[PDB]
Amino acid sequence: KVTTVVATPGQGPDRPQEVSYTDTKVIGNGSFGVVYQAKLCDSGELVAIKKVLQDKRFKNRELQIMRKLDHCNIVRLRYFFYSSKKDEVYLNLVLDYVPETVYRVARHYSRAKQTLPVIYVKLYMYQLFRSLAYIHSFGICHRDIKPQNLLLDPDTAVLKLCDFGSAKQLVRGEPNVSYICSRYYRAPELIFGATDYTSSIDVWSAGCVLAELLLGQPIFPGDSGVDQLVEIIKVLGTPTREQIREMNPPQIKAHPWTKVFRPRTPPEAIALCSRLLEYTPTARLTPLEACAHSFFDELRDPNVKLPNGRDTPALFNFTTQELSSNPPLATILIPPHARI
Ligand SMILES: CC[C@@]1(c2ccccc2)C2=C(CC(C)(C)CC2=O)Nc2n[nH]cc21
Repeated sequence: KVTTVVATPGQGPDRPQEVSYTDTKVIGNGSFGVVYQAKLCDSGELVAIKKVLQDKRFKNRELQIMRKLDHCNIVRLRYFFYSSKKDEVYLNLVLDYVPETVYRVARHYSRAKQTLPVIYVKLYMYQLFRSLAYIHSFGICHRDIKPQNLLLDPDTAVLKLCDFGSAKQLVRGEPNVSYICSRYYRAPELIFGATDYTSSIDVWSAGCVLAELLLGQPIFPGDSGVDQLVEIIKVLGTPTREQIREMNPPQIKAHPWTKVFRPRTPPEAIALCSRLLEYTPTARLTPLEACAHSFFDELRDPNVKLPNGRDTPALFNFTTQELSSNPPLATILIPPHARI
C-alpha cells in the first residue's frame, strides 16, 4: 500500500511537492499526537511521522520551531503536510528516523550491571551540548531534555536531539509554565515555581544526563514536586540564602562530589558535573562553555577513533549561529588539525 501527499520541505523554499511513502506502522501515542514510522518511496529512507490535530485558528509552535533548525545533532524536519471528517485538520511532521535512543542503550548497560564506556559519554554529551548551544542561540529552550529524547545511531555514534513538543522561544518579560521537564531532570528553579527561567534549565537537565550515564541510574529520583528537591539536596547539600533568591523568591551538608560516583570515575567528568548541577542558574556553564570543557579534550585529539575503529562523526563543523554566544571559544573548540 502506497500513500502520496503534498508536503512542504521543512527547511527550504515554501513550495509544495508530491511525497510518497509506504510501510506505515503506528509506533507511538503521546501528548502531541500519534507517531508512525514509514519508508519514503524515492530514497527508501526511514522516517517518523508525527500527526497532530491542529485548529486552523492557531499556528503550531513545534512546526514554527522545527523550520528554523538545521544541525547535524538535531533531528531534521524533512517535510510537513496536512490531512483530514468533522472539518478536523491534522498537521503531519515528517522527521528523520533513528533506530535507538540514549535511554535504551543506557538501560542495556544497567540491566547487565555495567558502565557505559567513558568515550561514549564524551561523544554523546559533547553532541548534546552542541545541539543546545545551537537552539539557545535563537532563545529556544527544549524543556524536555532527557535520555529518551536523545536519538542514537549505534554504528556512527551520532546523537540527535528530538521531540520539540515542549520547546518554546523564551521571551524576556513573558511568564513560562514551571511544571515542565520530567521530574528527575527538572531544574530547581522550576521545582520552586519560577516562571522567569532561562534556557539554562536545559543545562541542568543535561548535567542530570551526564551523571546518569556515569552512575548507571538517574541521580535525583525524587518522589513528588517537593521531595524532588530533597533528593537534590541529599547530594548538593542545602542551598544558601543567595542561591534561593537567584532561583526564586531543611539542613544537610553537601555530599562531596567525588564520593557520589563509583571510584575511578574520571575527575574531569565529576568536575563537569559539578559545573552543570548548580543551584544558581547563571552559575551553570553555557552549552558552549561545556563543550569547551577539559572532559571533552580527548575528542580534540587528532587520533581519536570510535571503538569499532571508524572515524568520529562531525564534531567541529561549527556555524556562526552556533558560535553566537562566545566566538573567542572557537580558538579552543576548533582545534589546529581541522580547518581546510
Ligand atoms: C518514532 C518516534 C521516535 C521518537 C519519538 C520521541 C522521542 C524519541 C524518539 C522513536 C525512535 C525509535 C524508538 C525509540 C524505538 C521509538 C521512538 O519513539 N526513533 C525516532 N526517530 N525519530 C523519531 C523517533
